Amino acid sequence: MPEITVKVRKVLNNPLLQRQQCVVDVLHPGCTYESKEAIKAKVAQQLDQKNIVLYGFKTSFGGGHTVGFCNAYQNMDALMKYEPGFRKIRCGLIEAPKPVSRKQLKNLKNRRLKKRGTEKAT
Amino acid sequence: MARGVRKHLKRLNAPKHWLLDKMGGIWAPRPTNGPHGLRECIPLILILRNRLHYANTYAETSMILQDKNVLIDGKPRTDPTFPVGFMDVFEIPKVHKTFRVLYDVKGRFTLVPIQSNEAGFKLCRVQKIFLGDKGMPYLSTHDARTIRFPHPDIKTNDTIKINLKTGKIDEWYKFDIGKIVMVTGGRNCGRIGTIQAIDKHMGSYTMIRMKDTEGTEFLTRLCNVFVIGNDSPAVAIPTTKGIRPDIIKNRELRLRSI
Amino acid sequence: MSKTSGLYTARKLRTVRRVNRWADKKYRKAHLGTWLKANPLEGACMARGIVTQKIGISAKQPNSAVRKAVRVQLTKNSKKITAFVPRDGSITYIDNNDEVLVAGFGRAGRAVGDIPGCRFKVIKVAGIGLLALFLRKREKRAR
Amino acid sequence: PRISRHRNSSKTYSTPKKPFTKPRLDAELKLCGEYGLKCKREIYRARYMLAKIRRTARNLLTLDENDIKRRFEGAALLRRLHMLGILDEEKDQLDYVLGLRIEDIFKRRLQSVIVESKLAKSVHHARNMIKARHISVGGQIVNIPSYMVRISNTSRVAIADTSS
RNA sequence: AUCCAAGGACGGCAGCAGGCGCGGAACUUGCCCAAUGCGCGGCGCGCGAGGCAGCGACGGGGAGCGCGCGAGCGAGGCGGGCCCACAGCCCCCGCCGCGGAGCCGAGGGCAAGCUGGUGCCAGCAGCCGCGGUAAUUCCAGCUCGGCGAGCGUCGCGCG
RNA sequence: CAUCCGGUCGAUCCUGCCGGAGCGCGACGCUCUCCCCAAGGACGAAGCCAUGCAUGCCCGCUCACCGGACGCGGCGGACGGCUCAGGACAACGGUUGCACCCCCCGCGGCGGUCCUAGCCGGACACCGCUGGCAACCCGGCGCCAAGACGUGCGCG
Ligand SMILES: [Mg+2]
Repeated sequence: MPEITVKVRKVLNNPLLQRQQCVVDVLHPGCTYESKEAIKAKVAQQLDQKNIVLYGFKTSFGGGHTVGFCNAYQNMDALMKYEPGFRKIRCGLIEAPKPVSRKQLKNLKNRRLKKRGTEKAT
Repeated sequence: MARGVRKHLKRLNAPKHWLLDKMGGIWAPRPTNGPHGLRECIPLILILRNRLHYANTYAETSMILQDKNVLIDGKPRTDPTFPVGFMDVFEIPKVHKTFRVLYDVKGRFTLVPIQSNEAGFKLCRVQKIFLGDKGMPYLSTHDARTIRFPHPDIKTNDTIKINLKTGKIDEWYKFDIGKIVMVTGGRNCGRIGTIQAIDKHMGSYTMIRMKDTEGTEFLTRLCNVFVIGNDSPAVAIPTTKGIRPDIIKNRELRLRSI
Repeated sequence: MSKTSGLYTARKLRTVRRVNRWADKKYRKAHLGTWLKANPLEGACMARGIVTQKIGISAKQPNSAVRKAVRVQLTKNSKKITAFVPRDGSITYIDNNDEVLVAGFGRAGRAVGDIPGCRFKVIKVAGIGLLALFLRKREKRAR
Repeated sequence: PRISRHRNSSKTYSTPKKPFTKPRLDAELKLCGEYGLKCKREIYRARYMLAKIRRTARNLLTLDENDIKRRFEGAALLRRLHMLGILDEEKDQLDYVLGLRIEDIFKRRLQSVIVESKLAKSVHHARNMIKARHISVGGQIVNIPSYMVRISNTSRVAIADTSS
């Protein structure tokens, strides 16, 4: 097992969003890592294991070097407000309701606009 | 011919000194009317997102501004497209960062950090004196501000110091030979020098000849000559003192930094 | 000298060239407009027409041969032309009252070779290239 | 419109004006065999780059020595040529550039550098080895035969650690 | 041009897709506001602007159908990651492992020649010209040359 | 990145054209292993258009059903997107001016108004009852709100 050693680059404090900016690079010459999950512990050590987000992970030619981003929040509430939804859905933070086709929504909107007075029927 | 005013702005049609990537998108922010014009300003979002990097998107900047986290000349502004101009005060109390917006030698906007003692005022250029309603004397400036009942000793093209808290004039610097100035338009934006000559042509422009500290001499029209004190600057200026290096020295500096 | 050469004589030189560059046959043929109105293809690479008669044309004096050609009428003009199908034994693939595509020869609008007064070539019939039919790449069992 | 419209693009090579020329065919085949080139587009690319460098050198040479533009552009051009290893280090005059030739460009290809290091038996063997990703530059695997190695990386070319 | 329970009513794709006609000539009646912006607005909505995907040899760039006397690596398939608004794609990790070249030409210009047919016929030929019993030029086989995942033909512009 | 070659004669030198050799833009034809970028009904039809979508949002006004509906009101819809018919001292490009001009949002100021003011008046929309017409469309009666409308307290 080739030990994987990860760093922290470009540390910036963001009290406005209550988070820390972060560029994280991981060296795994030989084998690979485990779905970005083993990395959370190392990042937490270097800078709660459930208050970080990783999203921009790219593997270079040959697989020797992988570079990405991280976002560490001070509270779960802050992560709940300042955060796009799809990130929460990708993470195990919330559940995703079954999306509906926007075509049906447009059709319903046009149909309703067609009616007059009380059109809540359609 | 468009039937009304313009609300959009193509990215390729934006000012060069904003430094916007060609592939960022089709569109660029359109600044709203305010203290400064389109070509002598820079939107707030560009400073807050593409420079300081405290935000990564339009939405984050919108939240930050509508939560009241930036003060411009002592007044909170919630508009992401609010225009920021020359000799403006940029303070962020949440991180105790205070900046004054000035020009670099290359001809772009820069943030010079300042102190508490000098952040209670700003410098303004007076370019118009007129009589208003009831014959009351008035006076306007480069940041779209008007002051009633100015001192008769104040003339056009002068420079005025006003307290941020109260728009009251303290002292004024006259436009005269031997006064340090700063160029704010054209090929020589960001250069600092002292006035050596003044030549006027009836019915046309007035040309000002300035000499830099090192002996270099340059010319520009009076419409973009800003007085910044009496032989010594009144405010803190960038680390460099308005010296534009030649391409050779800039290349040497680049290689050294490489 | 023979040509004017004064420092203030640009107008005369411009006018002289403007008048005199109309004496070249090529320049006239290109920039005059008569050829475009007279060319049945109106400056197009090729045209589509209907064959109406299959005929054979003798060659010139020093040669001796009967070349196989067809008479065509262009859809978009309704005028008549003569187009020649060169490849051996390719007349039998062309049938009377058939849709064809007709292009030009190497020279712009002059006759080519010993074929007298012929300026067009057949390349496609019934939607299949003649060059492909001759090599047996495809078959015309739809007709 | 789509942002894809503002993407630039250009060609990289030139074809000879007279194609059927016996000495040219012989020389091109000779060079192809010597360096094991795939097709004749590579030679055209090399000629294109050489022409660009020569034109720049000509324009600079037409001017005076103490012209600021001449100094700036010549300095940049010489630095690039030296870093790339095409021109010998001991030459620092713009005149020497006009004497350069495509063979100097070829000698800096990856195949060549690994062959002169005795790391491959032949140019063809070098190409086959490069394709299979058994080679590396500065710890990074490079699988492009036409990749050009800079002088500073010449001693850093080795066999891939992970290759069998 | 449309509906009419014949008194009346109704329309303007040179907006995105799609259809007819025309022509030598030109794509899906797809998904989404996550990005760039605009409108309104305080913890957001909408936008065929715009983004993503599909067809796509207009076209541009990079690799390859072997090296060697034995080993090795591709494409491709089955799975796991990364990415993505959801999904592909690239890239990385594991087990099996589809190695496929055409288009033009061989008298000169212009690099590249051997039998069999036909007999100024059939046909070639941008120009010069060949073919009326060896056809170095037609039709076939062998061989050879040029460019090459591209090659050739037609029209236009520059040279 | 400063190039020529074949063709008038029994032979030769010229003028002079015909043809070849290169690049690019499109169409046709043969063929096609992998990856990246990428144009795409413009070419004397600005010809004709089924079908679906392309402009909404919300602070004010809730005795509506159990505050969400709906409606009044406000902002926006004059930007964006498509095409090149028409127009040849015009449009357009650079350079002046308005001491002959208009201008929403926004920023900064300024803010004195002649002759019931603990807060004025009447309506419409939604809605209830009664109805016309194939459809599209609306009629009459009736209680109710305003940052809606009207009147208007005031140092010219
Ligand atoms: Mg009164």
